[PDB]
Amino acid sequence: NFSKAMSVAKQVFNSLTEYIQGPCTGNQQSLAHSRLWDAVVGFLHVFAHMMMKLAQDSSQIELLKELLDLQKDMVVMLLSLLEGNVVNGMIARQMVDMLVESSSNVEMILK
Repeated sequence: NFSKAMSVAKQVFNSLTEYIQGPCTGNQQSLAHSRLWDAVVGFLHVFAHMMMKLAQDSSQIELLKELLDLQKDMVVMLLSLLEGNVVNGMIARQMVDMLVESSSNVEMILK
């Protein structure tokens, strides 16, 4: 059930990248003024805690692989929102606040 839920989440993140990749400024601006950040904050929290819990066990290696590739597709989506950004841009400043809110969960990932 965890595997299939992540499988769907991979496709939905990959679709969102397609809409913005090749700077589509309007599509990038739309995803800014939306609830995408809330889904981004929530996914980081689940990612961080599931990483450490599943790293421990030797029977969760396969599930940890699914969580690993899913998080890679998510950050690729965040990078796509930054294509063509200017300094002090709307999309970049709103992206900082998301990282500020999820600072604790980012720290657990980086270690």
